[PDB]
Amino acid sequence: DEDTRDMLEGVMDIADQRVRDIMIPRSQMITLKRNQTLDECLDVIIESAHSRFPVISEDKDHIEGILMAKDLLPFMRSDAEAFSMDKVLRQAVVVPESKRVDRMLKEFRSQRYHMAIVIDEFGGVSGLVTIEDILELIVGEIEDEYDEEDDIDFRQLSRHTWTVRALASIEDFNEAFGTHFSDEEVDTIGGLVMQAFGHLPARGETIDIDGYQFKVAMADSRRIIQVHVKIP
Amino acid sequence: DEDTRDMLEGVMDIADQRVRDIMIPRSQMITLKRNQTLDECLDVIIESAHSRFPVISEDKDHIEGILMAKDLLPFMRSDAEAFSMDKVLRQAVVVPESKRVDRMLKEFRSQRYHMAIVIDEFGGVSGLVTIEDILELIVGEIEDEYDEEDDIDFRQLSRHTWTVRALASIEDFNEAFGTHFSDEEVDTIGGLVMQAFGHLPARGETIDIDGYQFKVAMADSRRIIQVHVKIP
Ligand SMILES: Nc1ncnc2c1ncn2[C@@H]1O[C@H](COP(=O)(O)O)[C@@H](O)[C@H]1O
Ligand SMILES: Nc1ncnc2c1ncn2[C@@H]1O[C@H](COP(=O)(O)O)[C@@H](O)[C@H]1O
Repeated sequence: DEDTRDMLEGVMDIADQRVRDIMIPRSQMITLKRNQTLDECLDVIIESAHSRFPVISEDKDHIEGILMAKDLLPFMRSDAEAFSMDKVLRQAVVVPESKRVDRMLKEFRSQRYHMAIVIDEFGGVSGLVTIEDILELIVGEIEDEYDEEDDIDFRQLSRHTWTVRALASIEDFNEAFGTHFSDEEVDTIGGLVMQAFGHLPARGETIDIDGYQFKVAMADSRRIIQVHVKIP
Repeated sequence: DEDTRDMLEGVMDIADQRVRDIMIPRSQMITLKRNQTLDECLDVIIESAHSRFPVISEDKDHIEGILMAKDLLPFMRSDAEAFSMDKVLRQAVVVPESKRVDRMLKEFRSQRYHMAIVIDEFGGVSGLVTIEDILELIVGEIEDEYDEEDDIDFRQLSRHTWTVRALASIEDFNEAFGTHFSDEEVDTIGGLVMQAFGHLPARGETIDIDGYQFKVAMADSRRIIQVHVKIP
C-alpha cells in the first residue's frame, strides 16, 4: 500500500535528518517571559493551545526554561496558593542544530520529555524542536480518504502542511493562505499545480511554485484530486 | 541499523493490527464522572498527568464525552466564571474493537483529535485508544544507550513497557513491579530471563515468564545487558 510506503520511507529519513530540518524557527516560536503576569500567560497558552512554552529571560537575553501548561493546574484548587514563575519553571535542554534526528528521538524517549531548544554554533537560539515534529516525519503523508467531496478545501495536517482539495479555486486558496497565485489560464488549485508541472503528475510528485511545496497527495489518470502544500 | 529495523517493522504492524490490540482496557482507564466537583477533578488529572479523560455518565451507565485538561484553563482568569461540566464537555467518538489500526490513524490525523472510545459488539465499553498508542507501535523499541550503567534499573518507556537493566536483581525488580520472581539459581534479571530461555538470547528474542513479556533489548556474546518487560 501507499500510505505504508510513506511511513516506511519516513523512517529512512530519521537517519539522514538533522535537528535543523524539523525545528520551529525562532520567529515561529510561541513563547513567554519570566516577567509576565499569571493572568496574561493564560491568554498566550489558550490562543496557541500548546502544552509547552519556552520562557524568555527578561530582556530577550537568554531563555530560562520551559513551562508546561499542565503545571498550572495545581494553582486552581481551593486551598491553592498564588502562581509564581518558579515552581513550574523546569530548566530546559539545549541541542546543536547539527544533532541527528535519530539521536534526538532516543533521548526524547529515554529521558521522557517532549521539547528541546536548538542553538547554533555561536550560542544563539535557532528555534525549538519536539517529539511530534519527529513522528511527523513518518506519519505526515497520512490522512483519510474523501469521495464526493467536502466543502472543506483546506485542512491543517501538521505544523506547516495543509491538505487541500484540487478543486479548490485559486481564489479561495489565496484568501485562506494569503497567497498571490494567478488565474486566467487556470481556475483551481490542481490546474495551477498541473501547470507548474506541465504534465499530469502522479502521487508523490512535488513542485515548488513560489516557495510553497506542493505534493500530489491523490491523483488518477484524468486529474489531480488532493494536494498537500507546505507553507514556507 | 537495528533501531531502524524496529521502526520499519513497527510500520508493518499497523496493517495487521486492530484497535483491540492497543487499547487501554476499561479497568486501566483513568476517568471522571459528570457529577464531580471542579475541585476534585483536578486531583485525578494531576496525579494521572494526562490530557484527555472520559466522563462517566453518573451511574456508570453510559459515558458522556471527553474532557481535555487544557479546556480548564479558561476557568483560571480574573474575569473568569465558575467551571461547569458543559462548555468543556466535548462529545466523544466510539469505534469497534475490530477497527483497523491504519484506519484509526487516518481518522485520528484527518479529524485532528487524539483519543477515542472502543466498544464491543454488545455496546459495552472495552476501553479507550489514542494516537500515541499507535505511534508506539513503530517507535516503542526506541531508547538511548547506556555504558557504565545507571543506578536506574527500571524506566517507563510506554504504557505497559519498562526498560530494565539485566544486572538489576530479582530482589529489586520484584519490589518495584510487585512481582513474585525467584532466586537461588539466579540473582539478576538477565539470569532469570536467560534461564527461562535456556540459552543466551540475541536482541529481539522474547520469552513469557508469568504473563510478563521479556524482550532482549540489548545483549552481546557473553551476556544479556538490557531487557524490556511488558506488564500484563
Ligand atoms: N511554545 C511553542 N512555540 C512554538 N511552537 C509550539 C509550541 N508548543 C508546541 N508547538 C508546536 O505545536 C505542535 C504540537 O504541540 P502542542 O500544541 O503543544 O500539543 C508541536 O509539534 C510544535 O511544532
Ligand atoms: N484518561 C485516561 N485514562 C487512561 N489512560 C490514559 C488517559 N489519558 C491518557 N492515557 C494514556 O496515557 C498516554 C499519554 O497520554 P497523556 O498522559 O494524556 O499525555 C496515552 O497514550 C494513554 O495510553
